[PDB]
Amino acid sequence: TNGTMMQYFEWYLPNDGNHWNRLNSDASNLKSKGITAVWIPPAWKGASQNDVGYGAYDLYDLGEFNQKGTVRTKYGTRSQLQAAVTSLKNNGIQVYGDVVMNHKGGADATEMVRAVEVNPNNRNQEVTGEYTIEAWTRFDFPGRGNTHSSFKWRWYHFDGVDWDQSRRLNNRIYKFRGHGKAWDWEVDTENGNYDYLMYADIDMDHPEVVNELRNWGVWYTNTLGLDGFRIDAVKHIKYSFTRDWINHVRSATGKNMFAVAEFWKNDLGAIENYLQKTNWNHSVFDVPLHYNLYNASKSGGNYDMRNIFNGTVVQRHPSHAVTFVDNHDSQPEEALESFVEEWFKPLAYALTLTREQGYPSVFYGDYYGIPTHGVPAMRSKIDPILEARQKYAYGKQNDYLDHHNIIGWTREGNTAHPNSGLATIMSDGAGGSKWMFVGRNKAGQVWSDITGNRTGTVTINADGWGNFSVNGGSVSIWVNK
Ligand SMILES: OC[C@H]1O[C@H](O[C@H]2[C@H](O)[C@@H](O)[C@@H](O[C@H]3[C@H](O)[C@@H](O)[C@@H](O[C@H]4[C@H](O)[C@@H](O)[C@@H](O[C@H]5[C@H](O)[C@@H](O)[C@@H](O[C@H]6[C@H](O)[C@@H](O)[C@@H](O)O[C@@H]6CO)O[C@@H]5CO)O[C@@H]4CO)O[C@@H]3CO)O[C@@H]2CO)[C@H](O)[C@@H](O)[C@@H]1O
Ligand SMILES: OC[C@H]1O[C@H](O[C@H]2[C@H](O)[C@@H](O)[C@@H](O[C@H]3[C@H](O)[C@@H](O)[C@@H](O[C@H]4[C@H](O)[C@@H](O)[C@@H](O)O[C@@H]4CO)O[C@@H]3CO)O[C@@H]2CO)[C@H](O)[C@@H](O)[C@@H]1O
Ligand SMILES: OC[C@H]1O[C@H](O[C@H]2[C@H](O)[C@@H](O)[C@@H](O[C@H]3[C@H](O)[C@@H](O)[C@@H](O)O[C@@H]3CO)O[C@@H]2CO)[C@H](O)[C@@H](O)[C@@H]1O
Ligand SMILES: OC[C@H]1O[C@H](O[C@H]2[C@H](O)[C@@H](O)[C@@H](O[C@H]3[C@H](O)[C@@H](O)[C@@H](O)O[C@@H]3CO)O[C@@H]2CO)[C@H](O)[C@@H](O)[C@@H]1O
Ligand SMILES: OC[C@H]1O[C@H](O[C@H]2[C@H](O)[C@@H](O)[C@@H](O)O[C@@H]2CO)[C@H](O)[C@@H](O)[C@@H]1O
Ligand SMILES: OC[C@H]1O[C@H](O[C@H]2[C@H](O)[C@@H](O)[C@@H](O)O[C@@H]2CO)[C@H](O)[C@@H](O)[C@@H]1O
Ligand SMILES: OC[C@H]1O[C@H](O)[C@H](O)[C@@H](O)[C@@H]1O
Ligand SMILES: [Ca+2]
Ligand SMILES: [Ca+2]
Ligand SMILES: [Ca+2]
Ligand code: NA
Repeated sequence: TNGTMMQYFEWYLPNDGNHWNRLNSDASNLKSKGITAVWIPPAWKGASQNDVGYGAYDLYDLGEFNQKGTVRTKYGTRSQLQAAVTSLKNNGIQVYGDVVMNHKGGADATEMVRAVEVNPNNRNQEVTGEYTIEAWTRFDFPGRGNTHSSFKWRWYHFDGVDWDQSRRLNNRIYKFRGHGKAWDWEVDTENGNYDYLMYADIDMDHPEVVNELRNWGVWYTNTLGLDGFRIDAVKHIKYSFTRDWINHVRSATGKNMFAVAEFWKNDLGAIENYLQKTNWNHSVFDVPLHYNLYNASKSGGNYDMRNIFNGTVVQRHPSHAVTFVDNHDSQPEEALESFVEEWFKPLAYALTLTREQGYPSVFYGDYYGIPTHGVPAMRSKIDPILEARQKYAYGKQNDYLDHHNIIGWTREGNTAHPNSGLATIMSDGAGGSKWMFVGRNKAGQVWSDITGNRTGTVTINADGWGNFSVNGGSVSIWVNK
């Protein structure tokens, strides 16, 4: 019953064009482990074959056309992708496709465009007069032609770029000039106006652009049979556009598509504003929680575990939070590196997987490892927690975040799941024990640690209380197994 999604990729995967095939054959295994939804990496053609996908070149080329020196994407061909999707569907797993609509990179050619430079620290401040630059804004898709779509992109479909091919200057941001040209609003306010991020910034003020992206959203959904989306860089995209794009896609397909947006800012207030402005029609990744987990793992036991959920989306708006431990941007060497230390990772996953609030996600990099950076596969430690979520994490939740090192919570279970109920206890410091209430109807039951970290048993007393124990810097999940 409890749903769990998985980000099925990491940044440093090999460019072997065999990832779709890997996902294909891993489908039954994932379902058996408790995974109910899979977020697949960008499926379209990037600026090159080894692009992770965020250097989005052609959203209609899913590894089908000869463009950018390759037919397949880094992950494989369109047919292999479709085969992977079918495999997931046949195993009862929902599919969420990534969505990049903030920018387009790898333009086919440059164009001469009128523009003014703006302050990188305050994009609302123009720092030069108007002049002509050579920008990478032309997209004709020579390898695809008009197959699937005849829409061609030009400078007027964009708000700006960060590179003038004729002068090649560093640390510059160019805002295009022209009828109705201006940074979009509303967007995040860091740097004054955070509409611009990288590559050629799409202008959400252009009617043709809005219409085209909405149409692509539907094509994309119907072509792959997607059940939902993971929306990239939303703090840089006009808020109302994203809100209405999701509504349009849901209406056009007659499907209540699930959607999780990546609003990357360690600021609950900013995220709440985004949620209100998009009318709460979709979820968001709990970025603040990720940072709390990261900081806790770096504090050597001095993090006040009683505050692990403070300032988080899952605490404030549980229904709209997708909880994650790490992702492709927080992993080693990447842009937002803030990787939760290995010793704390099991505690982190227990915090997201065994509590009643939020929609938890498992990171491919954590589960299977990141060979290129010495990160071992942790599925052996994650699997027991996934089993706890699938069979035991049900019913009323009782919180015990009452100690700076040792915290815990219990689930009283429900009749829908046999023997359900659990008692999670963890410590970022010295080990110990804690008395916790699991329910009077559990009196006499002999519980054991599903993680295997503790080998003893805990007998629930006649009053429904158990004295649960945990080792130092570890997590134990006691259940009636
Ligand atoms: O032989 C090699 C190469 O040749 C050809 O490539 C040419 C290409 O076809 C042609 O379009 C042009 O490329 C232009 C490009 O079109 C322009 O848009 C421009 O691109 C630069 C972009 O504007 C910059 O913002 C910068 O992008 C950075 C971001 O700023 C970073 O933040 C980072 O973003 C990533 C982030 O870290 C991740 O967390 C995730 O969000 O993903 C993000 C995206 O990856 O990285 C990006 C990428 O570095 O730099 C862009 C340039 O790399 O300028 C380009 C020209 O400099 O010219 C190409 C060279 O002739 C051929 O087509 C290729 O197939 C072939 O590989
Ligand atoms: O957000 C990160 C950074 O993103 C941007 O930097 C990009 C550029 O936009 C790309 O154009 C590219 O830069 C190349 C450049 O195309 C290439 O000519 C060469 O640059 C030379 C330059 O021509 C020459 O005049 C002199 O200045 O030496 C340069 C270095 O040899 O090499 C560049 C680097 O590969 O890639 C960069 C990096 O992704 C944006 O402009 C930055 O402000 C921003 O920090
Ligand atoms: O029982 C052995 C040992 O248990 C306790 O040590 C735990 C630490 O209190 C706890 O913080 C954690 O230690 C990690 C550090 O926080 C981290 O910075 C880095 O050094 O990794 C450590 C784990 O590898 O976990 C340990 C238990 O492994 C107790 O404090 C000790 O006195 C006791 O000897
Ligand atoms: O994975 C299959 C399942 O995914 C989706 O369900 C998720 C919800 O979309 C999401 O809001 C979240 O809901 C839970 C709340 O976050 C939590 O606080 C508490 O209220 O429980 C809610 C679930 O009962 O997580 C679920 C996944 O469990 C999608 O909507 C379903 O249609 C799909 O079957
Ligand atoms: O430079 C001529 C013309 O370019 C742009 O107009 C675009 C328009 O935005 C598109 O929607 C479509 O109609 O193609 C036009 C170019 O042929 C500028 O927006 C416009 O001001 C300018 O006159
Ligand atoms: O329609 C606006 C609505 O916003 C808030 O309700 C949110 C709530 O805050 C979230 O936690 C979650 O439950 O989604 C709700 C919207 O469906 C306000 O609380 C509410 O008064 C207001 O009508
Ligand atoms: O530079 C990497 C990151 O730095 C800061 O966290 C910015 O808020 C974010 O937008 C950016 O992606
Ligand atoms: Ca605009
Ligand atoms: Ca933007
Ligand atoms: Ca502590
Ligand atoms: Na824009």
